Amino acid sequence: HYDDRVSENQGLVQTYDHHLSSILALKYFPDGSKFISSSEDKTVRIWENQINVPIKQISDTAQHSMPFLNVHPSQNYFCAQSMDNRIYSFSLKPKYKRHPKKIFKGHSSAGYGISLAFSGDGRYICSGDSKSRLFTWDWNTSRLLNNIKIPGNKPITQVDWHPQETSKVICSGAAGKIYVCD
Amino acid sequence: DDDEPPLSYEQHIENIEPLDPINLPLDSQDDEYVKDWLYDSRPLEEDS
Amino acid sequence: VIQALGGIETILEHTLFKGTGFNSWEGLFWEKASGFEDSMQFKKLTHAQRTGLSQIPNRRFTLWWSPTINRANVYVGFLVQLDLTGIFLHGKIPTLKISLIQIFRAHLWQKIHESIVFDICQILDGELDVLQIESVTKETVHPRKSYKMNSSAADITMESVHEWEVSKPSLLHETNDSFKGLITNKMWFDVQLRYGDYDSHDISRYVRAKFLDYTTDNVSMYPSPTGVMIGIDLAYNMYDAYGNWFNGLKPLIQNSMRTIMKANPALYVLRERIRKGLQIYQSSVQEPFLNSSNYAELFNNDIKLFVDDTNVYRVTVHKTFEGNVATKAINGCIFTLNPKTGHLFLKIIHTSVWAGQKRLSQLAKWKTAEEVSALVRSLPKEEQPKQIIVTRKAMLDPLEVHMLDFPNIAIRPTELRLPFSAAMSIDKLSDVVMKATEPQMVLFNIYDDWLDRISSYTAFSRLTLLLRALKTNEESAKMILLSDPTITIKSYHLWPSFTDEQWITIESQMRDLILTEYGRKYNVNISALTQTEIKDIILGQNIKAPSVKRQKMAELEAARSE
Amino acid sequence: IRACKDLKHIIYYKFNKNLGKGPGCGFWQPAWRVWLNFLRGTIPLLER
Amino acid sequence: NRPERIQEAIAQDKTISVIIDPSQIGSTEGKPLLSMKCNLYIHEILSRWKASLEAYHPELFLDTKKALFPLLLQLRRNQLAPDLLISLATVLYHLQQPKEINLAVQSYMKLSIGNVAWPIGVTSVGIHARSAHSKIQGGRNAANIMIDERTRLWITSIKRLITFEEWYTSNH
Amino acid sequence: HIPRYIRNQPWYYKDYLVHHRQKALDIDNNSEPKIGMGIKDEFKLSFCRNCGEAGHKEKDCMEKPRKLVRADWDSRKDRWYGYSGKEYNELISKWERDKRNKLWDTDEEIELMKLELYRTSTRLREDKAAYLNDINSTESNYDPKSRLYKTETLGAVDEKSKMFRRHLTGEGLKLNELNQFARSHAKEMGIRDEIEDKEKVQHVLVANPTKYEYLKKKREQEE
Amino acid sequence: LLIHRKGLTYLHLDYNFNLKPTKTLTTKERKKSRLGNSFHLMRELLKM
RNA sequence: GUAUGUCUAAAGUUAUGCUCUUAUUUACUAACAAAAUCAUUGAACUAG
Ligand SMILES: O=P(O)(O)O[C@H]1[C@H](OP(=O)(O)O)[C@@H](OP(=O)(O)O)[C@H](OP(=O)(O)O)[C@@H](OP(=O)(O)O)[C@H]1OP(=O)(O)O
Ligand SMILES: [Zn+2]
Repeated sequence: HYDDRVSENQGLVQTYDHHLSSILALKYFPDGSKFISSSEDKTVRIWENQINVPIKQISDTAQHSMPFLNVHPSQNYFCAQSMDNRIYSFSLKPKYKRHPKKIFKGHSSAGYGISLAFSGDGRYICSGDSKSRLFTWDWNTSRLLNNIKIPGNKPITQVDWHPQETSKVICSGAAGKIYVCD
Repeated sequence: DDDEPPLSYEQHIENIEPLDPINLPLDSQDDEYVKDWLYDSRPLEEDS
Repeated sequence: VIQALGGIETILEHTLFKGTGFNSWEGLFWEKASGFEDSMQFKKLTHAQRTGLSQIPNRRFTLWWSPTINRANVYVGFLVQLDLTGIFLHGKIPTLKISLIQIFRAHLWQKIHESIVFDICQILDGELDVLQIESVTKETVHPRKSYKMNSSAADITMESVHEWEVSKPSLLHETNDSFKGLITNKMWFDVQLRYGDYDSHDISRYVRAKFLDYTTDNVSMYPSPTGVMIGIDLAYNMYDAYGNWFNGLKPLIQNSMRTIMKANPALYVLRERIRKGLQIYQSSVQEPFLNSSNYAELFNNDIKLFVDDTNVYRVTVHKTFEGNVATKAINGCIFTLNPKTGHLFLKIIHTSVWAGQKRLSQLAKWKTAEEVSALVRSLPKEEQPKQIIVTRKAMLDPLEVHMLDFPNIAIRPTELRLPFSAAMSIDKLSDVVMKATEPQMVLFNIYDDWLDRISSYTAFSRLTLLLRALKTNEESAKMILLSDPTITIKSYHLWPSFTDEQWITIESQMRDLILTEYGRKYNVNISALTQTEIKDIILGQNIKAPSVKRQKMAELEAARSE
Repeated sequence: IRACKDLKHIIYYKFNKNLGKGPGCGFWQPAWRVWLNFLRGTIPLLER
Repeated sequence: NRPERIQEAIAQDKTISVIIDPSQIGSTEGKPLLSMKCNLYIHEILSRWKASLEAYHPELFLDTKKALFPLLLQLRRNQLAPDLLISLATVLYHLQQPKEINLAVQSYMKLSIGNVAWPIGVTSVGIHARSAHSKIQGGRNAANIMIDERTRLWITSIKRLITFEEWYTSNH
Repeated sequence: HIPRYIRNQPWYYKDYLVHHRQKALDIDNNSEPKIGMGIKDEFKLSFCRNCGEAGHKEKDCMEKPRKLVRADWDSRKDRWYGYSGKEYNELISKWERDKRNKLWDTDEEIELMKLELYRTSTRLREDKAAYLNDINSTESNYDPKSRLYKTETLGAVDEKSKMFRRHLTGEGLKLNELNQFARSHAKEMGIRDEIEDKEKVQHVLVANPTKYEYLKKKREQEE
Repeated sequence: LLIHRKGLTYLHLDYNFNLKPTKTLTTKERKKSRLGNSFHLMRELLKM
């Protein structure tokens, strides 16, 4: 943790060290009081700003490592792309338990750091796919509504949904070119 | 001492003149036959 | 059977009794009904942990008879020196070994040696003109010298202004030494510690033997062939000296060794540890603990510090991969407060302190004592505290050992249960402690600026109410403190900038929260209690303590008066 | 070890008849023999 | 010529000011100037204690000067190690500010004890020996207050100076 | 209390424990540190065919064949038993023979002028332990346990309970007097003690510190 | 040389043939450095 | 508290109904914790 205003030690104001393997993803809470972290150690941890103590630890026998993290527009839940080709969801309120029903399945992502995004209104969730496609699911029922094929025949690791447009999404990956879907 | 390394014979012992051994003073007449050789390392070794 | 064994005298000669310093054999009341193993037998323990509890009483028994169990007159037995001590075990006896290790733990043997050496140095430092000493030098001996039992070195060397007419080597109490003849300009002192046994405990022959052996030995060690060999037998509380004497030195060493043996605190620590190892106790308290009856002494002009270890070792619990829950250490702090000025020396105990260590509950007490010692050494003599108030019994022994380097600092226990543990409820202190990235000392005035308007005892009482309230119910106490959003807590402050008129209302709300929750929890009618009982509730006075009895009489005598 | 203790007993009481207690008996030949015979049997054991 | 060089040095000493700057603290190139500036500010404090000797602990002044002598000598010679100079300079800097006495005392605690995990260390505190205990024994890894008795003497004299500056600034 | 089997005295004997008081070890004053017992290297004092002297046979003779004695484990093991200075005299003669056989640098001067002048152990050498001042006396002021150094200036012994009480100084007196003030105020306001009044909590000093301090500060101007 | 070939550098053999650890050993180091009677008997003979 | 196991991540470059908010119940785990009746004493101590 750095604070560019501080010149001491180049601004390194805090170090979090409870993870045991390479960090995979980082994501702040919308209010910036806490942040989420994922690691190759197969655990997810929640931290208070500048305090080297994880307030929550998310780990399970069947839980795979989560290469990507994002927060739902409502600020009530966060989602994690998992190596088991699934997307899980977790509450953003104390104890942060895993949501037993909001699980999105269908795409392929094992072996790739594939990002996931939410529609501007939070009505939908979407993600890339290792076989050059863009999946999209309904946020309420988690039902897969579409899987658009993206040119280039390469993994589409980058996906983002426009914060104001009703349906414009951008994606890219190993093909190099950036594509817009609508 | 446990920390003291064994002394070098040629540097610390070989040059010091040895002290007297335990030799009971023999009588010139009562020990005439033994006096000249009793305390040798191998008494009479050279006497054929 | 007592008569057949030769009476109490003969029986006790086989025991460690003389080393305990206990006054009389009559007071030898063994606490046959309490001990650690008695507290442990009910707990959730594994079969291994239960079988291991029997070692404790066996250790006590072995320690009591240790002078006989480790006697020198044995049929066979290679001498094995016990680590960090000058004790030799004539055989491998694990139960004895471990009990002796428990007594000499925290490097006590080396501390005793240095303490006595410093005492002799400090005495000689005042006799420069009387004894015609040009200078006194405390030698930079090898770190293990105090338990190097086959050779030695001078601990102290003194240079004369002119020269001294020294007698032949003689015992400390030998009368009429001839000072004529031998003359020397440099004299040395060597303090030898030993641990006698039932066969070998004649300290006089020991000191003579050490003096003659080390002076005649071919080793280059002493700066001159003239000096004094001082010997102390730790197992038998015996002392003697042998060496050259000059006019006036012998009487001085006789008087000083008698005083050092009686008053030196390191030897006292050794005696108390032996008694603890035996579970024998004597009521030897000369000054009363800090109590609700004498707490006004806190505000005396003498410098004093409260020390609280409660937050030194702190842990968070998390689920392990195996399915258990593991404790992980987090940042802690040592609460050191001067109640007169309000200066709080908050030592942040960063997690890196515990890296790779186990048995942290124990190590944290030693860490607290070590940081207190570092703080004291960081203060100039005129600023060092005259007394340190130990809020928890667990800290007494570690601090007593670490304070052997500061023999003028009185250690004072307390009968109070002061709420300093609730200091981590103060948002600013919690923040500073939890965000620290390295070991650090942070200073705060726990009274902020109240001292410009109220007395120190008033500030301490206000602080006590705020802390005891936070300890009683943190959320409702915080609700009281933050009841008005206009009263901003300034920077460089811990509490809101209330005026004293507002402080009276805050104190009333805190007081009521504390007393109503106490009355509810214990079903005590606060209205029936006496003024002193209410005081004892806010201060947390131990109701079982004798001071409550004596204070009751100190007021019922007035109830007789008029 | 017992043999040497026994030898010391018989040796000292012969040696000290009109001398009393204290160091000075240097008749090491019998105990020395005891240890040489110990080595005779210890040799094959330690070699193996 | 000893008196000539001495008077020239006592004169040259006045060509620089004692005011410390937070950016100068820790400058490798400016280290000699900061070291001299620190020595000079210490002398300034001592001159004010000399000016108030009969009102504030006269018996301690002599011992304080005798203890500060090795520090001042090393500062003149720029021999004081970088870490020690940075700490000392931080103390004197806070001491020069209008009302930062507590910050000066915190910086002094950083100078004396510092950030070492075990300022003094502990040896065999229990009956269960472990290899890890060798680390916490301290020794060479101890705090600055443990380097040697001369260092403790001058460091605590600096503390005594902070206490004097507090007394002086409050009465005057 | 002492058990019956200790208190009871064997018939052959006849203090209540006199049979066990015979008491080197002193079971009655075991707290006193003991000086060494001193060194006493004491010594005591048919015709033989070989030497003529009577009392031994030929084989036991100390004369070559022809034609004082020593008086505790430590005593027996002392390798210096019977020593009379020989080894130390030799050492001293050797040392006596070898004895007979054989500025400031401007920086220091400028600093001394400006000052008007002319690992390691934790203990401070100049910080003399208080008990070291009492070596020339029999009484002990220093408590080795608490490290308290008793003085008439610091406090006084109560004698009734043998405890030592620190005198009150400065703000300590102020608090003790404020304590008295609140206590009187309790009797004054009528809350008193025997009466189970709810208002009592309002008149406890520690429970109402700022109130009573300001209240005394007020009344002090009226006295 | 035997001690060092086994990697037991944490065991120091004194010049009087005492064998002591130079630090507190881990349980694995203790198990690995558990020398047998042949070594210890040889060492005691060298000590004598 | 152990045995014991695992980790240590640049470079020293090999050529191309079903949920949620939240107040509880129950179980398991915690060498975390000096807990106020029954002249001040469980107290640093227990492991296959
Ligand atoms: O214990 P004691 O009955 O008094 O006998 C001792 C003892 O010999 P033992 O115990 O083996 O019989 C000594 O041996 P250590 O205790 O030292 O092992 C020995 O002295 P040494 O060391 O020279 O062997 C000494 O002999 P001395 O007559 O010279 O005193 C001898 O005494 P006694 O056998 O004459 O009683
Ligand atoms: Zn004869």
